[PDB]
Amino acid sequence: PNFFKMVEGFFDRGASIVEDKLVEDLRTEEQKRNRVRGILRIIKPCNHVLSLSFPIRRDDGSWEVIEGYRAQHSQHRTPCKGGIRYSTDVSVDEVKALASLMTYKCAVVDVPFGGAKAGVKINPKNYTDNELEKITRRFTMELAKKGFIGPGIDVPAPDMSTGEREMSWIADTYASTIGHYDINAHACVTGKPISQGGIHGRISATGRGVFHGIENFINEASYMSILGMTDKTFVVQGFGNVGLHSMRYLHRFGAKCIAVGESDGSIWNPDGIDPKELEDFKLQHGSILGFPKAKPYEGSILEADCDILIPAASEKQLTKSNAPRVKAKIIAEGANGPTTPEADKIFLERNIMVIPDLYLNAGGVTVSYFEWLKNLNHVSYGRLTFKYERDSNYHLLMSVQESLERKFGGGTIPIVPTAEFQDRISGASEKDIVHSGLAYTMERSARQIMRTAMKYNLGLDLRTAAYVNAIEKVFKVYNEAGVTF
Amino acid sequence: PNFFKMVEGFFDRGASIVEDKLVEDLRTEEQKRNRVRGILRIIKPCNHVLSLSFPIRRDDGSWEVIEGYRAQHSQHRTPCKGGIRYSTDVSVDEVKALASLMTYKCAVVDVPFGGAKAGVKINPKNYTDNELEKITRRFTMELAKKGFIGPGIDVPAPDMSTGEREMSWIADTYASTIGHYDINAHACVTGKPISQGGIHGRISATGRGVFHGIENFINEASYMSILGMTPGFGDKTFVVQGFGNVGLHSMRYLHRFGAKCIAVGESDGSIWNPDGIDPKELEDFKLQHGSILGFPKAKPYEGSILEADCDILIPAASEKQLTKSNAPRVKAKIIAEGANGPTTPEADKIFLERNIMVIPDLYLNAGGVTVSYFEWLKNLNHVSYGRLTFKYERDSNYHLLMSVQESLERKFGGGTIPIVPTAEFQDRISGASEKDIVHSGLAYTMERSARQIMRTAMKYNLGLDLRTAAYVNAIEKVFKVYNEAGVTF
Amino acid sequence: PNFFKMVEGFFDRGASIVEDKLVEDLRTEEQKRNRVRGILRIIKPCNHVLSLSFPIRRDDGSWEVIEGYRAQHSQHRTPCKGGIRYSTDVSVDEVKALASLMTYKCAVVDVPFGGAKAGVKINPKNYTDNELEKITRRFTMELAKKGFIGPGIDVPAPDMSTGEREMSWIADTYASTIGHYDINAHACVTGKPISQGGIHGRISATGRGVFHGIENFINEASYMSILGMTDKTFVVQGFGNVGLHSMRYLHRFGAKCIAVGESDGSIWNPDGIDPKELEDFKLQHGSILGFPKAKPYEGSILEADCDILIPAASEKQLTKSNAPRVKAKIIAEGANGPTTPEADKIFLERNIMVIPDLYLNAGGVTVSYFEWLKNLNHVSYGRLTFKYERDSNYHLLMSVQESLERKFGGGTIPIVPTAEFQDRISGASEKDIVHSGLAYTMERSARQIMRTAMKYNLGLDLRTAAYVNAIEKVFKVYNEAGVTF
Amino acid sequence: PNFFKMVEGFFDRGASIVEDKLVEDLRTEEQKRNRVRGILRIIKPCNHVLSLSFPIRRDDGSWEVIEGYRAQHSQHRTPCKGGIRYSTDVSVDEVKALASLMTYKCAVVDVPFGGAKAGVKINPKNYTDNELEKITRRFTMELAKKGFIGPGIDVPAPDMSTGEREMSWIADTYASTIGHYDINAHACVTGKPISQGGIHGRISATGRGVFHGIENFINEASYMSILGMTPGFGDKTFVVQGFGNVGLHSMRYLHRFGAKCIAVGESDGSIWNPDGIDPKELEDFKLQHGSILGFPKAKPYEGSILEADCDILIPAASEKQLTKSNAPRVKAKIIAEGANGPTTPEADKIFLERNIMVIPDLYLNAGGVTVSYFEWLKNLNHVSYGRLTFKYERDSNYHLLMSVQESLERKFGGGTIPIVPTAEFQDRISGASEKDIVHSGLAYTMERSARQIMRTAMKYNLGLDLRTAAYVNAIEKVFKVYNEAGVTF
Repeated sequence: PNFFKMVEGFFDRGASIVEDKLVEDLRTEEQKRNRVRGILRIIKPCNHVLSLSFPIRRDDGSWEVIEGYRAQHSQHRTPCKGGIRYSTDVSVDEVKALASLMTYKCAVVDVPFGGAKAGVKINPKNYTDNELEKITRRFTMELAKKGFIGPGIDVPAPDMSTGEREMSWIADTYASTIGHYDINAHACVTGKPISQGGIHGRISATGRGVFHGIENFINEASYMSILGMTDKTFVVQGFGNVGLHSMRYLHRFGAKCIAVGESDGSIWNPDGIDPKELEDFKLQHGSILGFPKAKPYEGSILEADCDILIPAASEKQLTKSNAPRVKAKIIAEGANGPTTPEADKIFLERNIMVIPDLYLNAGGVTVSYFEWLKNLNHVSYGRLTFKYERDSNYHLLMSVQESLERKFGGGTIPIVPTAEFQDRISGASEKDIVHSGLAYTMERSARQIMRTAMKYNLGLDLRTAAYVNAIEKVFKVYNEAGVTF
Repeated sequence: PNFFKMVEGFFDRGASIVEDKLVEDLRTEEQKRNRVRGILRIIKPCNHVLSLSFPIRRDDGSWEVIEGYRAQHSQHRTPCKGGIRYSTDVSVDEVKALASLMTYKCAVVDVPFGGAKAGVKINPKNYTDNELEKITRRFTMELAKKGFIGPGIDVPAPDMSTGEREMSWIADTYASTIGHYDINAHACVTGKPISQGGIHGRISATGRGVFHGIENFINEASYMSILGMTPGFGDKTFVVQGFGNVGLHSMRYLHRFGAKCIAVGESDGSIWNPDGIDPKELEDFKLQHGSILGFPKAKPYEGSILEADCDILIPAASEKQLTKSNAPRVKAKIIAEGANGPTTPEADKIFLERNIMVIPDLYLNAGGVTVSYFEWLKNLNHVSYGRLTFKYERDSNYHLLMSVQESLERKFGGGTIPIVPTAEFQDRISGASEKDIVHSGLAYTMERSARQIMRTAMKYNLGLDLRTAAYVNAIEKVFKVYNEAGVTF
Repeated sequence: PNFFKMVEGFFDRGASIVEDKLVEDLRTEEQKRNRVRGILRIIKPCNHVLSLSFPIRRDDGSWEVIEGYRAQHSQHRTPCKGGIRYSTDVSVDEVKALASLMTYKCAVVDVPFGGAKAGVKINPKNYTDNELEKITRRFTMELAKKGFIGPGIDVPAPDMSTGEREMSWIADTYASTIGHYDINAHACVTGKPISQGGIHGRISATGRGVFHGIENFINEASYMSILGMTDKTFVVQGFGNVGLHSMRYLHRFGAKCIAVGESDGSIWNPDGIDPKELEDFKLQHGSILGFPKAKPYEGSILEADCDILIPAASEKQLTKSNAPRVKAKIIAEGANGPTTPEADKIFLERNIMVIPDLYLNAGGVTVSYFEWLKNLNHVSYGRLTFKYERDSNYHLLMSVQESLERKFGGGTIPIVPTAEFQDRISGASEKDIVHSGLAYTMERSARQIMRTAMKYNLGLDLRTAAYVNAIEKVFKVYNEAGVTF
Repeated sequence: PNFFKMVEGFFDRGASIVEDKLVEDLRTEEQKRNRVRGILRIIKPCNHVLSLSFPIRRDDGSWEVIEGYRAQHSQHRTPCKGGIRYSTDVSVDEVKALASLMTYKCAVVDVPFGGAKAGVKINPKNYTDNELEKITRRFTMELAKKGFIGPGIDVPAPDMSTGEREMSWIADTYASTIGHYDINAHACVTGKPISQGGIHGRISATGRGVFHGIENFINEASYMSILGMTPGFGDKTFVVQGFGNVGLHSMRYLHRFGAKCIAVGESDGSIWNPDGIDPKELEDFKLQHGSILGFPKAKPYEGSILEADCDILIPAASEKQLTKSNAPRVKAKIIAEGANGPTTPEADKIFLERNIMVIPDLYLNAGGVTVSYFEWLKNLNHVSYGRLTFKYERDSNYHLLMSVQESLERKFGGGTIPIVPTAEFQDRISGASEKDIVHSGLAYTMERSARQIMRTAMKYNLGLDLRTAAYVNAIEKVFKVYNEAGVTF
């Protein structure tokens, strides 16, 4: 099944679960609150979708026509968010499903954004950089002229097929053509380079978010008692950006990586694998094929014995066929939909915890929200507070020193910070604020999801709990908005 | 086949015909003129397509979701034009094809508009007036928030499933919600009632358009010689298939100029009378009760009237009435396509085989678009036509007549009175209004377009294939507009 | 001298002449009306001057910097008007002087426009059409971003070094980038092709204007009595579009072209020269050299014996040296400033009428005004009125016929129009309206100039009369506007 | 030589130095990296120059015409910044040079602003306050109508010939006439009074910035080893050559940190006292009457103080005080260019010959720009700094101290009172205000810019030639934005 059917079924199950509690526990008459559940019918379909067909010039003087799509799901929050994907396999159904997923993903982590998606039916490898720039600029103009690019309307973001260069082109085009009089013309897109208004810590956002999401659940006694846990052993399937950063952060906190797999052959080592050496080997030449101090493991690493499995790889790696054969007890969905609904039932039968992808990989969205806020503030974070905070800390330490010296009759110096504190003070930067905000958001969302799961007497079915929480959050806004006209 | 295939084939045939002339004797290099023909492949696809799903609340406290579509084809003329259809059988393909047709229809009659189409998947029979009004308000707001309703962007028009009431609702919504600061907020739609800014003569626009289209071609001796007829009206015979507003007005206007209507058809049984049928009596009978069934002085003709012997046939009815099956059986030598797409390409080939003149629907029924353009201009002018000129023209005419009278009196020693206008001219002077100006403009446009189409057909050595001539003319105009604008940006 | 000093001296003399009469008989206090003449010193200087320096990328991957200037003289009328020149010898002084001249030229013919001028320091012969288009687009963007291109602010027009292609590019740029939401985005520039929103009869505007200007003065008995004239003989120097059209219309109206000059050798024929044959010969190959039925005249045609001389050619053809040697009683300044002030005094000494260039060549400005009005109306002229007028004419003729038939017992047919009337009815178009309006404007301006010249006891010094009229017209607007606060 | 040629030469030398390293591996095709250096030639010229001539009515019923100029250099950052000058010597060249300098000055201290300058050829001493106000209003309106005043476009700042009254008038005019619908209409100008939206600590901005700039370099042991001095202000002495705002504040802040002033100069006779001079007493004496002439406990030094033996010299005075003639006679090893370009290019060679450090004026006197940036941010935030955080911080501090007290009492178990802060910390808590935040941000910006300049100077193997290092750093920063922007077509 495709993602469209999966998300439709997930939303239907969530609505069916939540409606019974929603009718009574939240309403004010005539028992017609069930007739109000038509609000749930409003949320499901996508509000807007637009199809574009525009020409470009091409370097050899021949004209070409390019097709694109842009879907906006919900306008219950004014600014919409979503990525742009350059691929020949794009379609209206895919962008609609991804836009629908985006609203729930944003609502889970309490980000006041809508949902949107964009796709251009193009092959990046078949074009020159000049042609790509022309395509991006024309696409930006076409979206702007119909109200789909505005800083207070819709804020596009990069995807796996595009990069910060395209975002820089989009921002320049919008700020030079349409948003000339707008004071916030540079907040119309996210993912820009630092020189163009980007934010620090954007590269390692998703891996850090995945690490925090795993840490929040792994430290709860109630779930570990059910799972029989609490050292740490994890296996990552995929060595992209997300997998690399997730492995780095997990290993930094005292976890051992047993196996690493990719599209080609895998790697296995009981003693553990150093993330830095593996990264250097991968950057040196091609893939990790031939890494020293590592054995060429045969077969799928999914069945390998480990405490944590991170399938940060291609679509629906886990299916009903290989579901009963896995040995990992905790699965952290690093990618979008690595498991099939049948596999979910199989895992739930044998009490296998599955952390939903709707919550785990929202670090990128959170950092995009932070970058949008920074662009609106017209100033980097912490520029006006670092020196003042340092002075306050030194004053506090001196106060403690003087108070202690005034009680015990000479040599007492509490004013010396620790080595880590001294490094934190000296190397203060903007990315510290971003990381702290990301950790806070992940912790709060994990707590909310746990409470929602407890409320509805759900077990290890965290996906349904997250969907129910998102549906409740959206329904509250629709209900209290009054519905215009 | 569906209309999408027919319009795609027509455009492909027109482009193939025109490219040969368009490459060589058009412009100023390196023989890259065959490489700039890519401009043509820019014209074919639609530029923008949008689909909406919006909620309303029913009268019984229940909620519902309504789906709609809006397609804009070309932006070479930034005011886009198109109708809105309320029907449960709408689809993206239909609105795309209709917008593509509207672009060429506007280009043929030299109307500086683009092409657009809108459809709402709702049947009007299952809703009350309040629910319909709420649906129109929400649809207008949704289109406004995305840039599809603006007076300088897109001007919707009524269709067969909607009326002036919906247009009034849309105009009020736009003028009260989004276009509050716009001085031309009431020019966002056409077809409004006269009290809301409508134009006179809008009801009978298509009938006059069809009548003028037939009259222009029927007076050309070159084509009459080919068809073996006599030029001009009089002693002519025409049969109308369908008795809507278009057919009724066309029959009235044809009978006014000395034509005899022999048969009138409809969904139910038909009519036949060699002596002719009076349009006024038939209209009164139809308005009295139900259909024209049982009309006095009318033999209940049996069988399809399409094969009846007549000089002119007007298929103003449902789509593709004429097919390859009944093509070799018709007896009419001139066919005037009142409606959109009443014939199939095989039927057109059969007619060309037996030199049967077919007036294209792309040009014949374009009077409504012209009158909508005039209404848009009137809304922009903030004044009705002729308000500041009628009395001045009357004074000038009287001064001219008095001058002639005095000059004639200066030559002869009795009393001459040339200052007396004719009865027709006196009635014209007394009853001066806006509809006279509207009808004169419509006639002028229909004459110019017909002359241009005939010249284009002569240029490309085409015979009675006026459809391809019209398509070639429209493609030439659109290509010129693109080419002289610099294209690249 | 330079034209900056020329226009400064002309304005100073005009203001000196006006001041005395203006003070006494214009207002209803303390005799301090003479202190209000500071209003005059407000009119003289230019209001705004802008200098632009923008980059482009050449065809061979090279970057270049292009400089330009735009001067706006007066804002007493909101829409400013002026040409754009592409030349390597442009300067701030030249554009300022031309902008100052434009205000008076517009005010003479009662056109509610200001004055402006633009220059770009580029040689058009060293650039590819793609490079020229890029330069035009960037220049339009730079002018738009600072408020110098708006349809209600400033409307550029073509010049000798630019054509309709540049104005098509300008209109496309403004309608696609800045004036997207403007309903009159295509009225921001004048001179566009007919397909892009141009007007008919624009090509032959200046020739008709010159012909009408000459005709209006040549039919005034008072001036011809002073000159002792009143068939017609004229000599034109220069064979541009202006000279060609002027010769065509003059020959059509019964005048004889004795000689024709150009940059190369001249042409002389006592029997006259046919404009059509000469135009065909010139278009066939190169110049008019070798034209049959044309003696190769040797020497300067300026001293040739003719009743009318039209110096529609290069700058400053008449000076104090050759002034006494001319034999033309009437000189019609087709071009901008072909006569020196000393030559003006010499001509005034021996009764030589000099029709000012300020009034003679305003046909282009008038037709530009008409095109701007047409673009604002969103419809061509006469589309809704031709059929109604034809019906009214036929009804009037039929009424006369029927009235004449009531007096006599066979058949009278007044319904038949004359051949010229029938041709006029059949070939009705927009150019007829444009030419009619141009003729009306020229006649009214000529009458106003004659009245102003008579009022101030001026003789054949029509230049000062025109300057006085323009100064009075501008001063009236400033005086009644309240001079703001 | 005028500043135009000096800045042209500085930019040319910086570009020539940076080109070789920039073409190389520092940036990532057919070896066209050397051919893209046209980007550099894009940066040098000014983008926009505007000249105005507007009328006013004088007090005695007479009209006058006033001319002015406004130059904008770079638009790589949308908000442009620059001062407005009132003097009858302004010209296009001067405003162009100052606007060009402003871009580099802003880029050095990492302030996202462009460069601009305005000059009105007027004499303030010959006009009544009413006439000056009318001139300011008309000038503001003229700049507004052409897009030169906008809060997101261009933000003017005061200068030596204009005060806060003019900027209050400008802000009132913009908020009342053009920016009526703008929510940030009061952010269109800086330097306003506090009651009109000004910021605290604006008066002493430049002196504090100069002090911080000197202090950053003084404590760097690597440079003091070359100069042969010792780090710290302990035994240092300074000679100020001016008594403006900059000179008044700089010496007060230096004395506050243990620096002794041995001499003070001005446009008149000097003062010499080895024991030191009190800034407060001298300021009070000057404010009491006239100049510092006749100050008690101050020997009336005769001669040029530029040659006086001192550790550091601060020439905050008129143009180009230091020249080639004076260069060999200076006994100060460190020169802090407090003013705007007081050193000729020739004298720099002599200073480099015998190891005399010259802190560039581009970086030293940039504190005013930073404080203007902070004021612009405050106007955008619609709230003063620290209003919602001052009370929370003291609660946090008291909770921390109480926690320490409780832990210490638990460990031992009579009474320990760590809760008491120090006297300076208690005074800081009691008198918390916005100027503390402003000064903290200024110090942070100066420290970061000094570190960046040192790193850039070390990178290109430059010695004590800090001016070229600063210019190279600014050029690199601007080129980064131009290169990564893609250059719109």
